[PDB]
Amino acid sequence: SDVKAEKIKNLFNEAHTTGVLVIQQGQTQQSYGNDLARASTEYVPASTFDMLNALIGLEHHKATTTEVFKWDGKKRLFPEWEKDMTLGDAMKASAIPVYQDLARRIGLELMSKEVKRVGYGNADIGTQVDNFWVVGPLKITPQQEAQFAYKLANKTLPFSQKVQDEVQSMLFIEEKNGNKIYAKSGWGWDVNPQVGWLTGWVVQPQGNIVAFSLNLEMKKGIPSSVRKEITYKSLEQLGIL
Ligand SMILES: *C(=O)[C@@H]([C@@H]1NC(C(=O)O)=C(S[C@@H]2CN[C@H](CNS(N)(=O)=O)C2)[C@@H]1C)[C@@H](C)O
Repeated sequence: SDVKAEKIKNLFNEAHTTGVLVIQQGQTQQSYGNDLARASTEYVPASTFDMLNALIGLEHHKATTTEVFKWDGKKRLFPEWEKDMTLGDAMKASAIPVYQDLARRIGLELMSKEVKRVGYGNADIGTQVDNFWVVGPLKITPQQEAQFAYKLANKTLPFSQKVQDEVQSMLFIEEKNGNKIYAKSGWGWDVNPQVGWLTGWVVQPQGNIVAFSLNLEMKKGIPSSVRKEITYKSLEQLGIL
């Protein structure tokens, strides 16, 4: 237990940054890493907000799981985004232009109501429906992200079963040794310091759900791939994977 925690602390150290990993099983959360105080600190959710954006958009018939969001031909931050996408394609790619489109369809009034009804982080979306989850004012703690993931995994969020099922399917990564992994990454590259997320859950073979939220400082020039590496190795050290 002490030896498991020390090994996870050293994963963050050897990436030359500070980070926390929150684990939820049942109604119990545990924090690991080299800055445990991050667990209860508010950060912009960045692309992790896509999960709630998708729930709200599908619940209120603003979009479907099959409709294609056409690329308008304008240069995007990543060349990989420069293509026609479904919501699920955009979830996997974290293609924010698709989720900005969806946010505008929802509109500020409905988005504010739904974020408050769910109780997501500080539940403050300010005045711009297509600019609140990357540079503020919306903030959320890793503890709150892990709790949100656990509820989505169990379909106990206050949305239809149908829409929670559809958003789970968008977040599915892989089955590994009988374990099903669901995850959304985030990188708030435009706040100082920068924030990196990986929020999701494991379904273990007998059906036990282990929710997690990794939150770390995205140092200048840090490999974006390190968020997934630290998460998977940490879950392995904990005997979750
Ligand atoms: C959302 O937070 C942000 C997205 N999110 C991500 C992200 O990966 O979390 C990016 S980076 C872009 C998409 N994924 C590629 C990196 N994959 S990996 N395996 O980590 O190396 C490149 C982007 C900044 C929105 C707000 O832009």
